[PDB]
Parts: sequence; structure tokens; C-alpha cells
Amino acid sequence: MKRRPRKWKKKGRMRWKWIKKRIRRLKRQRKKERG
Amino acid sequence: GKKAPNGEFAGRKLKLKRKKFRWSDIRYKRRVLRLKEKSDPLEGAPQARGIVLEKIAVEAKQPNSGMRKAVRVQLIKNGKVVTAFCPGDGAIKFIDEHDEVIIEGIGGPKGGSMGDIPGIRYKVVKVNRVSLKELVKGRKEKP
Amino acid sequence: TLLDPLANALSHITNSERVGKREVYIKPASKLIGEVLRVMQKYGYIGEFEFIDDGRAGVYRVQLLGRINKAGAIKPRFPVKVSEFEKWEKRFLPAFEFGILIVSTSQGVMSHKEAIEKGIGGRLIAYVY
Amino acid sequence: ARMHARKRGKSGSKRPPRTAPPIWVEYTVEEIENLVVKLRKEGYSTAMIGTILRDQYGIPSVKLFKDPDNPNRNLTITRILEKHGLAPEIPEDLMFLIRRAVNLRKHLEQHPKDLHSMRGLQLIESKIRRLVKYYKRKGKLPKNWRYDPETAKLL
Amino acid sequence: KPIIPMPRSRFLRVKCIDCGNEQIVFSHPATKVRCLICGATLVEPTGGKGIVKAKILEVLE
Amino acid sequence: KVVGIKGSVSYLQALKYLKTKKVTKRLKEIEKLVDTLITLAPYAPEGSKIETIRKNYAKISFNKIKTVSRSKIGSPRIKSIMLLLWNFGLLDVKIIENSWYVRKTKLASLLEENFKDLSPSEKLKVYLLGGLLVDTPARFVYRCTLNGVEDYKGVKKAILGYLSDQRSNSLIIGLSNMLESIKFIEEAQAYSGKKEYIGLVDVAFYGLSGLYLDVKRESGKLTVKPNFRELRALYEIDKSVATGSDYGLSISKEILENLANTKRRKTIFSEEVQELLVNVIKENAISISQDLQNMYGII
RNA sequence: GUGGGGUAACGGCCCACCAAGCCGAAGAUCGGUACGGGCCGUGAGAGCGGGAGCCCGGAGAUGGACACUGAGACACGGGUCCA
RNA sequence: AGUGGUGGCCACUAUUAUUGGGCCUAAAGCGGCCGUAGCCGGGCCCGUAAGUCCCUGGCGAAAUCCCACGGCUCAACCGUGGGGCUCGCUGGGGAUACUGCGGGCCUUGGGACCGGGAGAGGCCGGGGGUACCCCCGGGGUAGGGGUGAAAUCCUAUAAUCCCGGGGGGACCGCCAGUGGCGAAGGCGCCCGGCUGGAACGGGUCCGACGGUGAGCGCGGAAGGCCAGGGGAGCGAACCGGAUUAGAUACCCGGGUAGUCCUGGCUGUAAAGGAUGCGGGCUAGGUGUCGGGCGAGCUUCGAGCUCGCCCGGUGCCGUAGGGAAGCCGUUAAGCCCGCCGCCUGGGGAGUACGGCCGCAAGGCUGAAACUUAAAGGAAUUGGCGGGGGAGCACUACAAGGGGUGGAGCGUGCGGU
Repeated sequence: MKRRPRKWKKKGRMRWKWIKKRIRRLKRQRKKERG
Repeated sequence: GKKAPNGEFAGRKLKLKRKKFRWSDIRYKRRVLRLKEKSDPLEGAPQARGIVLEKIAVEAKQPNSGMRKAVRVQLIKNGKVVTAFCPGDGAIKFIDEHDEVIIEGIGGPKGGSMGDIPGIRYKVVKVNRVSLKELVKGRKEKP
Repeated sequence: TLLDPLANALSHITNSERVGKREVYIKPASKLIGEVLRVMQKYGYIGEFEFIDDGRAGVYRVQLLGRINKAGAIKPRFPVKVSEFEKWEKRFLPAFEFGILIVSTSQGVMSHKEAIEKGIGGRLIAYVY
Repeated sequence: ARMHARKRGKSGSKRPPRTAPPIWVEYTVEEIENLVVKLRKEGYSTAMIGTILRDQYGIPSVKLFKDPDNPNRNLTITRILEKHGLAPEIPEDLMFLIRRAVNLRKHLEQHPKDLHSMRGLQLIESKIRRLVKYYKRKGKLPKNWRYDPETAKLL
Repeated sequence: KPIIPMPRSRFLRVKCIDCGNEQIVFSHPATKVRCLICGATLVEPTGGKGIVKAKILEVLE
Repeated sequence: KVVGIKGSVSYLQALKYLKTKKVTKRLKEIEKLVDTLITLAPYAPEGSKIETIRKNYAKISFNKIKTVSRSKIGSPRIKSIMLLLWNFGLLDVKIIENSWYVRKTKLASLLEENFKDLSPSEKLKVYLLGGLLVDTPARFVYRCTLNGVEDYKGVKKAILGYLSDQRSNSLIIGLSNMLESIKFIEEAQAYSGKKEYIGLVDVAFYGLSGLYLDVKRESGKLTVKPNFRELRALYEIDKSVATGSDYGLSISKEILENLANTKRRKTIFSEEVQELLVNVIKENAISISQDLQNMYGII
């Protein structure tokens, strides 16, 4: 997972750890749809 | 450190580094890969010809509140459909459904959205091979 | 590590001139450094100089008159014919003939005006003004 | 030492700019040929021999004495060793690195979970590689000669 | 910082107390300088200059 | 399932270089790997019970298996080479709970015994050929090739035929394993676009490509092609010692004429080596026969 | 490489034998794109961009394939065939 | 007699940076070390002349370009004459300063060795520590626990608590640091053994043996996983008790994986000094850590005080640099080598593909489309269930007065 430091700022924006976790959920879901 | 290499016998890495980092920019990449003209509805055509389908007005982006008139046109060269703003005071009154029209770019920044009207990219010039500007001024008559 | 004595020596000289120090030593003494130093001494920017052995490489001692504004080394040894000197001078000298350039031609290293005189090109080495 | 430690430590020491051998000494050039063969024939590495000369014999530097057999060269302990065929084949420092590597490797075989010594092994190896490449260029070793752990054990 | 460094370590003509041997020795030896004949130690090498035990006649350079 | 090889699909393609003589780093790695494994395994004359493994076999510790750089090898690579060796009937290998146990075969300890000093590439080629002549699954695949089969479906129809020959007792188990591996990869090679996995058919096609085969990839398929010069050569070599069955699949007209039409190729190795191999296999044919019967057969 | 055939002619260009070479991370191979140059636009210039118009060279005649005549063609206003 | 709109290209833009871009805080240094090819390399002598430079032959067509003159009224156009080019060539001569090339000579860079000394440098064996938990016995009733309150929860076969005795896993407080050591992550009970490294004194021995590092390799916090052991305390999930409009939380009572050991995998982070590494230069002062020297003291152990040299690590700071924040001999200043990284913000660390891994995931990585900002530093005010003060009877501490309860007068709202 490459990560941009600027995104770590919360200014007008959800926390970045949860974004990373959510998109991980999406990755696993789509691939499992592929299988 | 010092911007490197600089050796007399080192021009290869110099030009390699330069060419690689050229790819960082966007305009040259757009030119060489020909992205604009493989995404262009007009295929680099300064103007295009099409047929009118319907008239819709759009809400000016805030804080500008306004009903900017525009039309939906499918062009003849390929069959794609686009939106075209209609400049002029009471301009929309001249334009009708099923009208042959001539369309070009609007002149926004990077040809994009022009000021306070988002999404639109184009304006009409001639309708039925008759310039719209004089029709707005009423000097000429639509056929 | 050490990759060229000449550039470091010229940089050291210029730095000491900014603080206006009076006596300067250059540790890696060579024939070429001595010859180039004589070359601009011919034109007066530096006063007396000497070589002192140390049993390793000798040291080069100079007293400074504080009339130099910048003495830099042109590292990538650009070779140039006679004609194009004005092209390079504009790249390094502030004004017309303002100071010198140092070129190693077939006969040795000497000033650039004298090089124009004899009409013999060569490798740009350093500049000072 | 800065290749690996990158530590700027200056433990180096001073040797003035004297060219001729000192006056106050007494030993002759052939006398010190005799002395160096005597010391070396008991198996003393050349730096240790030079130290011995400096300390008890009080002779500053063998380099300070010009080689009688060559006016264009100055006398070094190694040249005296080879002047009678007792100079070692594999030069000394690299042999030292060899034996150190061997002894370490034994300890490591005994101790598998000491990764700091693994790093040390990597470093001393790269040292031996670099000196091997150097001597290959200078032709003081066979070109086909190679460092190998088994032959190192044999050495 | 001196432009040329000098050798702080000097040589010494020293006299062995037992057999009256004369020897040139280093001020900072590394081993145990042992007398030539009597075999008594004259200087012992330390962190800095090794501690001399015999009697000193003179210094050299 | 039976062969979970992952992420080394192109690794075994390198054996095609063995046919020609252009050495490459991959080949040297392969050679060092295979002979290291061969020395690793012992040849206990016995061993058939689940308990005999782990008392007369060799445990493998992958982290011990290293190149000659004190570097490492990806475990799937070692898995692949060992799979190949078993498939050519050189290594008796068994998968147990998170461990692999191995032993030398009777073919091994004889091939190496008589060809100790040959060049590494020669040792590889002779190992493969020796595996090929005796009745192994490699022999089955080779005969399928002779019968014009060039697809997973051709070899599948072959395997169904031979099970429906019902005289398959020599290699019921291994051939069934081959069918199983063909399952769960047939879709990957054909239906699903992505291949990303290796079966026994692939580690056969590779391994034969070190002698006479060239293989093409298309959407995961493993299309096969033979040459005819070296194909003819090793066919003559096989006819030199007929210690093998046709498996009820005779050479088609097209292949037969192509073999007959072509000219003559050099006999791979020295004729002395070829003759030593020939008599070695001829004199010990029965012992290897029973060994392989125990190996892949049932009774 | 050998020894030959063929050609206005040298040459795997072609053929029979012998041998396994040959290229590649200073980037082959594969794909993308495009007639090359004199030149032209712009820039204080370093440079970037383009190769339509005139001149030189190359290539083509709906796509492909094949000949006759001719010093000279596989031939835009000569010939044969398929699509 | 052209002006306007659109679309394409150069400038603007040193927004492509060789001349000449930056990467602590605005996007931009790999988590660290190792090293191949490549790039860049110490001093001196001798010889060559490949590169390098000057002279000279051939050659780089015309058209187009610069200049004078002449013809067309002038011009544009054309001619005569002179000069130039994409310049990629090549013959011969001359020169040797540099670079390259071969031979020699020498230590400063770098390496090796040795003498004491320092340090949580590593592995391995033994010994102990206090603390906690369990178990046995002895003593004593009536609770303990825990919160803001409570409650759950444990106990009258006796709890909490005190004494005696046995077992167990984890750990190694104060001394302790602004200290040390390690390349980095990291490293702290005592003793013994094996091992790595540095600094200092000595150039003693080697003679440039080197810096950088594309591709390569190694180890590398917590956590997760795999197989087998272990599990005192703590504690993901989960189970109960509370609070709450709402509890999926913060609090409390329990509790599985985990946290430990043996072998293997996973390559991650605020792995941040957010600062890639080597050399030379550029004012100082101040303390501690190591080593050496000079001293003075010394109940005589560098044990105690001062100065100096180097090595590591802070603070202040002259010049100086920067948008400022601030940095400033441990440089974010001036030169010198090499590698990595970046080119408005979203879309995106996404889709597709490749490769790695058992898996979770790791390494590479777009485009469409949308936007004037996004962002960095910093001044004044404003505001704080932030802090520090001092005031207030239109506030509050203390006394005293009276409404909301009945009715009237009287203004406002609802009808």
C-alpha cells in the first residue's frame, strides 16, 4: 500500500486509516466475486 | 547533493534522466499519446455539423443564479450527442427542434467549462448555414 | 573523497576572501595548481605565493589582496576553438573582459586574452573575476 | 574507518618529512638486513617486525634507507623478505582476513542466532573480495586463484 | 591545527640499569622492550607513552 | 489440488534451452538444484508403510536449500523441480502434514552411478531420457505426443482410454493423480483466461521440451508441438530397448510418415554412453519394473 | 565454413555437407507511429515543435499475383489471372 | 481594408531546468546496510598521441538566409559579387598542457597490525531477584470489590485480611541520565564461555587498493499467519452490569485469539532529525560520554580540579540562507561526485496487467471525467466543557426584600 502523507490530514475529510480499511474491504469483496 | 550526473563521459544517463522525468508533465504526454484526439468528439475539427433534438436550460453555478439556455445536438460526422450553449438575448427563440446547426468550442480554460456554466463545452455559430449572431441582432432571417 | 584539488582550492580561496582573511594554505599542491595560480598572479589579483614541502604532497601558501569577487573552477573541461570564446565568456564573466578565463592549450595553461592573442584554443579550466 | 562504520575516527599517527636516514642511528643497511631476516625467520608479520625495530632497536623507518641493490628504490621490509625468498606468497593482510573469516565461520556454525555476526561476516567477506580484485589487477596473485570457504579451511 | 603535523613521539637513548646496555627506544612503544643482554624490561607500553623503567641519557628526533 | 504450484508458470519453460547448448543462469540453477536433491535423498531398499516414511526417508527443510550464492530459492521452484523428478520416476516423494519426505529410487543410484563424471547438461539429459524409457507417466505423455495429442483434452482422452483399458495396474495411482491435476487447471488454461497455476501436464510438457518439444501459451493453454529430427533420434533410442508398453495408443499415420520422411540426427550423446545406458537398463529391467509397479501401481 | 548452382555480376542470394553459431538490459524481440533530407514556425538565444506547399532521393497505380517485348519494366493512357 | 470568434503549434514557463528547477513544514530521500555494470577518482617522473587544439587537400548541390551594388518608379522579385548552414566526414603536417594509454617512483585517501581503556554490541550455560496468581494448613467474622454515584461480580464449608508452607508463568524497578552502544528496527538482573565493532597512542606494514550505486543480496518494531509446546497477569472478538433521546463507546465485571518458547512465513509504521550518502572551505562560547597529553591536588584507586587534541552528542549564536516558521562546523551557506524522488488538486495509491506470498496482503500503476484553488508560513481580532490573573451587587458568597397562588389597572401576543 503506497501512502501519501498529505492525505493523513483530516481537514474536511474522514480519517485515513478507515479509508484504507474500507477500500481493503472493497478489494477483498471484488476479488472474491472473481474468486 | 549536486544535480547529477555531469561527467564529460556521462551524457547517456543525462538524457535518460531527462526523458524519464519528461513523463511527469501532462501536456507533452497528452500530445504524444494523442489522448485528446482519441477522446475528441470532434476529431480535432474546428467546427462540426449536427441536428437539434431538444432545448434545456441549466442552473448557473452558485453564487450565480440563472437559467442558461442550451440545446442537445447529435452531430453528423459520427453520431455522438452533445450539449451546446446558445449565446444571445432571446437566442433560444430562433432555434427549433430538428435544426441543422454548426458548433465549435466555447473558449473556457483548457477548452473546459466557461466561467459560471459548468459542463457545457460548445456554442453554436450557424443554424441552417445562417450565422446566429446576426439573427440575435435580427439583421438576417432564418430560412 | 577527493576528486579534484583545483575546484576545492578555488572554493577555499573565495571563501577566505569573503571573510577577508589574509593568509591561505592549499593542501593538495600540484604542478597544475601552481601554474594556474601563477597565471592569474600575472594579472595581479593575488600577491606573492610559495610552495613548501611537507613530505606528502607539498602545501601552497598565498597572501590575498582581497580584490577577487569570485574564483570558480569549470569542472567539465569544455574544449573550445578560438572563435567561440565570447560564447563562453558571457556564461561566466559578468562584463566585457571583466576578469579572465583559464585554458589549457597545446603549450600549457595560461590566460584567455593571451590565448586569443596566440589564437590557440583548448580546454576551459577555471574562471576568476 | 568509513567504508562501513562511516566513523571519521582519526587514530592515524605522524611521521615527519625526513628523507635521509637519521644521523644518530648506528646500524648499517646490511646490519638491518641481518636483523630483519633474524626476526622474520621466527614468523613475525611485517608490521610486527617494523614495530619491533622501532621499539627495541629504535630504528625509525626502513623506508628511510635506500636500497643498495637499486638506487631508484627505497628499502622496505617486504623487499628484504623477498630478497631471500621468505616473503610470503599470499600477502599478509589478506591472509589475516582469511584466518579471521575462518575462525568466525566456526563460531557462527556453533551459534546460528547471532545475526550481528552475520553482518560482520558479510563485511569481512566484502573486504576480502575487494582486496582480491585489487591484487588480481596488480597480478600479485594467480588470476584463477579464488577465495573459497573450503580452501580457506585448507589454508 | 598546524599546517604540517610534527611527531610528538620522540626517540630516546637510554641505559639499562642492570647490564649497562645502551639502546634507542620509542617513547610510545607497543610491545615489551626487553634488554638485549640482561633481558630486563626497560619500558612497558601504555595508553599513551609507555612507562620507562631504565635510566635515560638523552633524547633524539 | 494435487499440485498446488503457484507463481512459477514460466519458470519451467527454461528447460527448452537444454535441447540446444546455450547455457544460461536458469539452467545452472536447475542443474545444481536437481543434483543437490539427488544427493539429499537416500535409497533405502525398503519403504512402503506410512511409518516407513520419516524413518527411512529424508525430511526437507527448504530454508536449507540455497543457491551457490548463499541466496535463496522460491519454495514453489523447489516444489516444481521435485514434482518433475517424481513425474519422471527419479524421486519417491510424499506430501505429509506441512512437510515433504523423499528418497532415491532404484533408477537413481544407478544412472548417477554409471554417469558420475558426465557434464551437468549431459547428466540432465540422461536422467530425463532414462525416466522416459521406463514406464512412467512421462512415458505416457511421450506416447500421447506420438499419437498426435497436443492438448490437455487429448491427454485426458488418453487417460480415460487407458483406465478403460483396465490393464493399467502399473500406474493406476499416478495416472489418476495426473487426471486430478488436469482437473482444476483445465478451466484456468482454457475457460478462465488467467492461468497462474501449474499442473502435471505442464511439468510434463516441460521436461519433454528439454529433449524434443516446444510449447506455446495462448490464454493459459499449453499447446504442444514436436520436432522430427531429435524426435526420430530418441524414437530409435526407445526402439533400442523395448521395455515399455504402447499403452494401447498407436502412432498415427501422419506422425509415422513424418518420422519416416525425415533425415537422421546425431544420437544426442556418445555412442559409448548410449550403449552403456542401453545395457544398464536391459540387464536391470525387471527390478525397475517392480519398483515402478510398487511406485504408481497398487499390487 | 566447405563445394557448388544461379545472377550483369560479389554475397545463403539458392542448393548438399560440416560445425553451432549470431543478437540482447550502452536495451534485442514485439508492438505503437511515421516517407527521409534541403528546410520551416517560434524563441534574445540554449531549445521546442512541424516535414503540406519548391528541390533531391524513395515508394505506388483498387488489394494481390505473373509474364511478353524492350539497351533499359514486371510497365498510370501495353498484356494474363483471382477478389 | 482589415477587425472578431474557434481550433493546432512556440513564447510566456528557470511550469522541463546542460546554461538552469526543487524534495524539514507547501508534491517530491528508499526504513537501513551490501555491492555488480555505469559515473566520477590522490601526488610525482618517463614515452605515445586516441581524444584535445592550429595549419593545410578533398567534400557537405541547388533553392531558402545575411550584406553591397544594378533592373524592374520604389519596394517585394531578379541578377552580379561576398559570407553562412544538419554539419554526421575524410588526407597530411604540427603541438603535448589535460583526458585516455604503457613503464617507473611516493604517501596524505583507503586498508592491515599492535598496547592499554570504554560501552544495555551479539549468541550460549549457570545463579538470583522482588512482584503477582494458584494450592495446603493455621487465626477471625460479615463483608469484599468497584463507581461520580451505583450495579454486575466473589464469600458464612469462612471471603477481604494476617502467619506458615508448596507450585507456577512473565519480568528484571531505584540506581538511570539531558549517559552509552548498534547501520537501522533495537539494546538494561548477576556470573562464566564464544563472537562483532569502534575510539584513542603508534603510520609500525600495503601502496589509490576509492565514493556513488541502475539491476542484486541481506538482515529489519508491533501485529498477522503456519506446525508443535505454553498460557501468571493483561486482553482483540465475545459475554454481563451501568450511563444514555439513542450504546453497537468511553466506565465496571468476566472472557477466546494474542501476548511467551521451538522451527517458518509475511517486508509493513509518525521505521520521522519527516533532512540520501563522501571530500574541502566558512566566528565563537558553553556540558556531559570515551581516549591521550600537560599540569595542580591527592586519606594515593585518574581518585579529585584546570587546559588542550581528537571522536560522539546538545544548547546559545557572529557572519550567512530562507516565504517565513526558522537553520546556521553535527549547515536547510559556497564548491565538489553519484544514486533516489517530484512537475496544480481530486479521480488513485483506484481499474487492467505483471510478479511475490499458504492467506491476509506486498512491489509496480493508468485513463476517462470534474475542479480555482488545494496547500505552506505568519499578523490582529474572535472563541475555548484551556491555562494565569484582577474586577462585578444590571453576576455570584451571606442577609434582606417579592412573582409564579386571588383580584384590579395596564402593554404585548393568540381569537
